[PDB]
Amino acid sequence: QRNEEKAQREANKKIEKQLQKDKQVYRATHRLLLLGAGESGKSTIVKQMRILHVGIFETKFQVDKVNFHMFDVGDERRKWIQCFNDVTAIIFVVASSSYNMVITNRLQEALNLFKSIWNNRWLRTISVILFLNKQDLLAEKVLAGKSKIEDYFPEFARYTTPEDATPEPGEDPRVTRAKYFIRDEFLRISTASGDGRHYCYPHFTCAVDTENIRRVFNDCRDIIQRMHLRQYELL
Amino acid sequence: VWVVGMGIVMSLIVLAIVFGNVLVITAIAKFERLQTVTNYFITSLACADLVMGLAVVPFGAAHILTKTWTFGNFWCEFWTSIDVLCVTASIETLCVIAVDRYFAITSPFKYQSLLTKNKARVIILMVWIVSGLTSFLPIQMHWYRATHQEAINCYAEETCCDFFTNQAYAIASSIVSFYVPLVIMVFVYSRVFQEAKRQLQKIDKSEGRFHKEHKALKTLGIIMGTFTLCWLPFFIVNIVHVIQDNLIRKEVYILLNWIGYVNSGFNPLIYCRSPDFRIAFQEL
Amino acid sequence: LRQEAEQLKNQIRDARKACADATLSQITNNIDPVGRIQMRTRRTLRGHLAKIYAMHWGTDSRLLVSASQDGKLIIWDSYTTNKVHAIPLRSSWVMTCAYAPSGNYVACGGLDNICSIYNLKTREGNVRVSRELAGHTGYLSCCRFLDDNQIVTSSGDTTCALWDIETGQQTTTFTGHTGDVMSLSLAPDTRLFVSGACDASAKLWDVREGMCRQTFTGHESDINAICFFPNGNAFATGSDDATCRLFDLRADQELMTYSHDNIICGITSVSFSKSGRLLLAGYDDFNCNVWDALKADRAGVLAGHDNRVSCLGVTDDGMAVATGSWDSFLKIWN
Amino acid sequence: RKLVEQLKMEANIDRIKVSKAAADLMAYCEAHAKEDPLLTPVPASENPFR
Ligand SMILES: Nc1nc2c(ncn2[C@@H]2O[C@H](COP(=O)(O)OP(=O)(O)OP(=O)(O)O)[C@@H](O)[C@H]2O)c(=O)[nH]1
Ligand SMILES: CN[C@@H]1CCc2c(ccc(O)c2O)[C@H]1O
Repeated sequence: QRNEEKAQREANKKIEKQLQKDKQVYRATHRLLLLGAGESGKSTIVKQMRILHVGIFETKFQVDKVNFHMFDVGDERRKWIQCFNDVTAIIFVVASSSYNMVITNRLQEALNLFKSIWNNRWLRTISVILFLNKQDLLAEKVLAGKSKIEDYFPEFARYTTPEDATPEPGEDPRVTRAKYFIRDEFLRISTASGDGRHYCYPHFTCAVDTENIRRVFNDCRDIIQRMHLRQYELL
Repeated sequence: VWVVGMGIVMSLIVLAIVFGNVLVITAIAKFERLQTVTNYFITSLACADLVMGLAVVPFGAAHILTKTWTFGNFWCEFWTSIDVLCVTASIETLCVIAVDRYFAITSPFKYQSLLTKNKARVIILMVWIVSGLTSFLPIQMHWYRATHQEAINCYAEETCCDFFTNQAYAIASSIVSFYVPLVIMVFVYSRVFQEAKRQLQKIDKSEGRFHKEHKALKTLGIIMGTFTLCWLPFFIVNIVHVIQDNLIRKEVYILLNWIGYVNSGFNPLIYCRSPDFRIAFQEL
Repeated sequence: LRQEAEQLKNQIRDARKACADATLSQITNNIDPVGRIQMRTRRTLRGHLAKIYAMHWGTDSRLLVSASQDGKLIIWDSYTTNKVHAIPLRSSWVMTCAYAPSGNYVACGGLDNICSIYNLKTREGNVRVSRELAGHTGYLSCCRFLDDNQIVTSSGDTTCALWDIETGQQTTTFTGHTGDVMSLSLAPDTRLFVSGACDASAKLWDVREGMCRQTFTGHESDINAICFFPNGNAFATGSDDATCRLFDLRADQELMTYSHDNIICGITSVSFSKSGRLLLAGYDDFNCNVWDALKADRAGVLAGHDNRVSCLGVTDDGMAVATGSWDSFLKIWN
Repeated sequence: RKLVEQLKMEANIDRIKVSKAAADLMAYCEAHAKEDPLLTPVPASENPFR
């Protein structure tokens, strides 16, 4: 009779009240995705990020009272990538000191993967944060004269350092040329398309660098600010 | 027979104000996609302009055309109270929208936590209450009436409808209605412009080789120019003819007030240019 | 032995062509058309914080379960629109759900490569995980119940398996696909089932024998949905090249195609009617279409959603149609 | 090795004409069209969702 319906409405109110509390946490958190080729250093960045601030691999950390949630999904023909169309940013890790290794060249495989990711039907809004990992190996490779980049890449012969290229403190002129060559090689694909909806942020990363989390925080803040500015047509 | 044409033009003003605001009202409520925090402020502004066009303008047009007031003294006082209420409650919403945008852009991480539906409703209620406290109370309690003999004869006559106030009430109403929101709006939009310029400079410094703040300039300029050019000239004479009498003729006063009126009709064009709004309008 | 394999392939096409007396359209040309079918929304369920990827009706056709990627599993009640349960999930990436024929258990799965079972009808009034099934090496795509103790799951490692809930072990496994498996559907008598893969092929497995029987081809891209005819002697397939096809088990060949030149979007789900006369299929263009099984004539469009449709289901009594989308709203049409 | 033996099983199976299958499906649809609420709308007095 009507006695049963009286208790049924009580169950709805308890559940509906609980959903309100869970909405606040969900709306006040940021999700990130880790991508990259194998043997690049994805887990190495995770270990440093996890320890300092606290199937599938997930990580929770907090910076400046802001909730952050990072997950790693770790195989061509990716069908599951359509789910990650609402994340704040995509973190791309590439080993820049592996141009001479074949498994074609590993760097060329990374470029192909990045180009495939950039021009995707679902990822037409999500920005990309790019980490050029393993810098000291590349510096050591360039410092000694052997296995020149021109041998594996022919465009390196007709490349010169850009005018607005800030050198590293005390770095030799040879390593900077190769570093910025690789950086613009990745940036060309990003600037070739996009229509201003998403941008790419490059960085130079090592295994011992500790300022990575600050870079991620600043880039996320800039991404959100630019999204709001574009929405208000104030850019 | 110039007046007969002057009637024709005015009627278009009344119809345009009513027609423009009703589309904004129906689209927001009918469609659940558009129900956001800022759309509540937009709905409040649209409702205020709707009340303007429905109640205030037609009676003023009738008074201008017939050169007499047939309703009576109580109804003319009520009409003046409604006019002040709806003018005061329409300007103060623009300041709310400006502050909302400032919070959204300057501090994006705390924007989600700071403002919710409850705070938005509280702010809207507070704005409407403050606007009501300025118009109905000082008018119905008879604290604004002047002292000179012409004003006394005007109040005594039941077929005359004019507006006479002393210095204190005119200054207080002007300061509460127009001057205070202006400085806040200017500061807010200057800060937003600086933030946009900084972001554009950073983008240019990042990938300038592979690829100046005109969009932000135009977007801010449209709003500031329209609001100022609409409501600035009126709120100068309003104090000018009160501090020193016998400087401004009446026709100037009515012309400036009616010029300030049309901002109510111009607002929806400015504040409903979103692609979702265009899609909703095309659907209807 | 490469040349030997191709020799048998040519023989199959020879026998298949010999049995094609006439097309399905020619025989059913004199059937009076159904006309125009229009239905209106009766209920709208709210309370999901993110997109919706799964849905399944109950046997009583009154209670249904929905899964979302915000980490929730809400059990509704369509008659009165009241939430009855809300199970928190350990993993926020969920791609499938199911409801027991007896109504006592509910399953789940996703990118964690693990299937989970919850015991609804338990003492002390608290739902808890009853069993976790592990052994797959790819994300789960679908799962269906046979009885209270058996379940069939298909994963993204080109395999399908049959489990035992009491012991949590694989009774048997099915192999042969060269691509990711996307969906499945059991027979009315629960003795056979199909599976649509990403290599543009479908098979017909046998549960008791554990080996493939037939293979059907014809699509030009991935397969995203599958469903049996109410009779049990035919099934329909839905791919992401804007085509639907009706296959036949006994005739062993494609029968009829449901395609339109004005549609260029993919298909996410298909379902039949109570009498097997209408074929409802979702689409990526934010709405759903209703077909005709024997005529390939569109007979109505359901366009009440603000995002893509990801799931679709019809009650056992054939009284309502429930759809889900990426705007976190369910709708019941009648 | 294993692949070549698979098509051997599926090569030798019993098949029937398309016309018989089409007749069977159309007969089933015609027979069961009566008790289909979606094809023939039910009276509003017996509609649970109304
Ligand atoms: N010397 C040196 N080694 C590095 C550096 N960065 C990463 N590595 C090597 O990377 C190894 C671990 O990273 P990976 O091989 O990419 O394995 P992972 O971190 O799990 O990442 P994935 O292989 O993509 O799953 C370590 O043992 C290091 O030897 C670096 O900057 N300097
Ligand atoms: C007759 N119309 C009135 C006159 C004075 C006045 C207006 C609006 C806002 C104010 O703060 C005012 O003092 C006008 O709408």
